[PDB]
Amino acid sequence: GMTEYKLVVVGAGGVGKSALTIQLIQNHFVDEYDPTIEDSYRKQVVIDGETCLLDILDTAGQEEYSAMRDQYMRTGEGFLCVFAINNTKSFEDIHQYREQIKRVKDSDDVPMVLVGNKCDLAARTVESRQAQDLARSYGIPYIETSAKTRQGVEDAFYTLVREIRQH
Amino acid sequence: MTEYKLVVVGAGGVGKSALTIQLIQNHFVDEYDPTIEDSYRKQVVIDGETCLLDILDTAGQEEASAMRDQYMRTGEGFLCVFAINNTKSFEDIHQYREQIKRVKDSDDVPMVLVGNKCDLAARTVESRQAQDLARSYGIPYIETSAKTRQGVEDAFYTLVREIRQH
Amino acid sequence: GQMRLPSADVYRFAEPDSEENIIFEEGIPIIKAGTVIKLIERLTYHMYADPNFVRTFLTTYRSFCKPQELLSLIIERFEIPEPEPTEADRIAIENGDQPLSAELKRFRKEYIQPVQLRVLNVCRHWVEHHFYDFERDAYLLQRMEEFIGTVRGKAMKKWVESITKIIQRKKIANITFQSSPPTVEWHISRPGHIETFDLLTLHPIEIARQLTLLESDLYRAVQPSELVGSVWTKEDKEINSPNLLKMIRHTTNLTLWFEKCIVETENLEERVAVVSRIIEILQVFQELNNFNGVLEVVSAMNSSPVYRLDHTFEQIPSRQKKILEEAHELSEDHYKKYLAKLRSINPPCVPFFGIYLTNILKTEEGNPEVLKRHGKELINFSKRRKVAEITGEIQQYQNQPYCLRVESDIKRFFENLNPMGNSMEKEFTDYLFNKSLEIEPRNPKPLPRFPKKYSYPLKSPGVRPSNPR
Ligand SMILES: Nc1nc2c(ncn2[C@@H]2O[C@H](COP(=O)(O)OP(=O)(O)NP(=O)(O)O)[C@@H](O)[C@H]2O)c(=O)[nH]1
Ligand SMILES: CCCNS(=O)(=O)c1ccc(F)cc1C
Ligand SMILES: [Mg+2]
Ligand code: NA
Repeated sequence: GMTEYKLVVVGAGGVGKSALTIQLIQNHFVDEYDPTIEDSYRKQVVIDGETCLLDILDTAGQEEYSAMRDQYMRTGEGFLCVFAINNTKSFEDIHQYREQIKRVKDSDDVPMVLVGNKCDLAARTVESRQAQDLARSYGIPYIETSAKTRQGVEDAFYTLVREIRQH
Repeated sequence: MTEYKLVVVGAGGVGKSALTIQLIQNHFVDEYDPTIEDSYRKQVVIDGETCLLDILDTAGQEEASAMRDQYMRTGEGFLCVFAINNTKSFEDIHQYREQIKRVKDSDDVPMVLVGNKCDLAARTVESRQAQDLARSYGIPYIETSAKTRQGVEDAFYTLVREIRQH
Repeated sequence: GQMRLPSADVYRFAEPDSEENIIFEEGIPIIKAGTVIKLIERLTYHMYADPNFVRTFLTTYRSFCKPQELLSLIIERFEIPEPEPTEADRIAIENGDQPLSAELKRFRKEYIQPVQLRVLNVCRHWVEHHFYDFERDAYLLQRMEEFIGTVRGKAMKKWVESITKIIQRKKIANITFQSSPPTVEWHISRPGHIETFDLLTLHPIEIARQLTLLESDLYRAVQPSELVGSVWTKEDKEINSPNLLKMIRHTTNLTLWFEKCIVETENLEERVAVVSRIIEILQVFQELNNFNGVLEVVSAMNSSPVYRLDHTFEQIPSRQKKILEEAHELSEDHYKKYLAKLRSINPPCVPFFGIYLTNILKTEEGNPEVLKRHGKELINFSKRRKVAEITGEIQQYQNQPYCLRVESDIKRFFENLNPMGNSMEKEFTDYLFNKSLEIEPRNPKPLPRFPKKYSYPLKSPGVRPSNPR
């Protein structure tokens, strides 16, 4: 039947990464979540008129299990590489996440998008021009998202699906 | 996984808490800290079936005697514990039996009669007297030691079997 | 009729329930949201006990109430005014007779004594199971000692004296089994010869047993204080979650050690023996319900340096590939089969902690702290209940001890394992991958041959236990 896309969210812990998938999968309009629920990470969507199923792996909270990253990553067809716009270290981590994805998938051209996440009102330290320049150097899209208003969230995931479709 | 609600009742000091903690943690508690109300959970395979035991450990001190209906309503089976070196605790058993029957409005509540502290030589309640009482209730009688673990799994898992067959 | 209550002007916990102060979920009620006053009222309710709620509340309350404020509120709850004499009592006293005091006696028996006892049960659970509040705030402990030590009157006396002693014991602060543990097993390395200990020289059964004891102890040491508030992900994680981090770092180090043992064995035949031995260890982990250990092996075999070693896995016996495949299937589809297996086995077990961490974090990030109703902000207690359901599951598997004997030297060997040495993580994992490329080059580069490195027999003793008299 319909295509299923296995998407994997990667990025530094402690800076609101989990809000991206929660806001997507959520009852968009009721701020509530039970992650233990069978298929709290599967969502049927219509992208450019084509219905598909998103299966999203977000291991947020398990960042210290660093030797499990390879196995988790290999499950994915496309990757959201997420940093927080008020945490420069999480932005500097992006290069190594991308290198690890390329190694695990054994490909120099893996569908991925760079996501800059605004997780609170603390001052931004990564300007959008810096992140656009990084994404352009990698040949991938850049999407900014809000962890509170849901802005950018659909764009991040739909853009990644388009990268998979056009691979 | 089927869930079973077990309640441990009996006079103060007979070893309800020590029995429960021995079952849950494989540890014998030497202190006598009177319980108000404690609850424990245990996943265990019994007769090849996995279940989840919710164990309510209740107060035996007489000062809490007006607070029992609320836990007897929730329980599905009751361990009725006395100590074999304490005749008064054995005489208290029938008061718990009758209150459980009244609250649950039933003559057929899953129960096991437990004679605890069987590691102690100085017994004052003979096994025959307790067995006679158990037969009059239609329930098994199991002697236990929270100190040595003798009979402990048998008492709790027999109660599970009686809830299962109820 | 119901008992009359003190005026809400003199006793705040007698205010009537309303949707402005408490909301229930759709046979005791389950609270969705409420003011802190209403939560404490129901925590200590006169009509029923709620031991689950006591655990839930004491595990999670610091997200909405400070410890000092909680103590003030439960002391306020405890201090219940008694009603005045009724008209019948008045008339008796006016005639020089003793009043029956029926309403007063009922209120003491059915309201004051149950509420006061349930306040003391909160104090007892607080000191016994959440003592870190008092370790971190000595003045809070002084206030608790003073409160308990000045409760008067004989109805509460047994529990007041008990709680006083429990506190004093907690300030200065043994297992029995259904059988004997099995005999410790030895292979090439003999007892006391710690300098020869290694993956292939220790007995694979005993490697799995001693790692299971170690990993069980690490699992059992993690307290809910290290989890609530997602504190293991925050800047002070080393302060707030040290036992959790020690547990995870052990798991990571063992996984990396397995990878290092594999890729530093350059001879193909020897490396097959190494991989085969690790799968045997995985088989014993499975028999012991050590799921953390199972996934340590699975993570190593699916790491980038090991996953690509096609020439090595080609020589692994089919039965061992099947064992590894069925272990890997536990993690597939968001751990579907793992979760079902964990809920089916007979403990003791060692759960994999990572799923709990993700579920606690997402529950806390995905639900609001408060619900706004009728212009009021109510504490969203359903969110805290969901977190405490997870910490309760964790605790349930922390109770059962393993009936296995510690071998102090093997224990020390695995405690001191340090595969990365002084290297940083990227440097080390690049080293492992470059070794993988050296020992099995990318096609079409030819497969080289390498000399043997082990001077002792590679044949496994197997993983079925032996039993001399
Ligand atoms: N020798 C021996 N002592 C036991 C045994 N079970 C309990 N005790 C001891 O008896 C005392 C009371 O035990 P405890 O479990 O607190 O009794 P309880 O019935 O829960 N008391 P309460 O109703 O007040 O909560 C403790 O000192 C305990 O060590 C047993 O099987 N053998
Ligand atoms: C496609 C997933 C393979 N992961 S596995 O089941 O662990 C496995 C199974 C057999 C094998 F020879 C090597 C590995 C690594
Ligand atoms: Mg007790
Ligand atoms: Na920064």
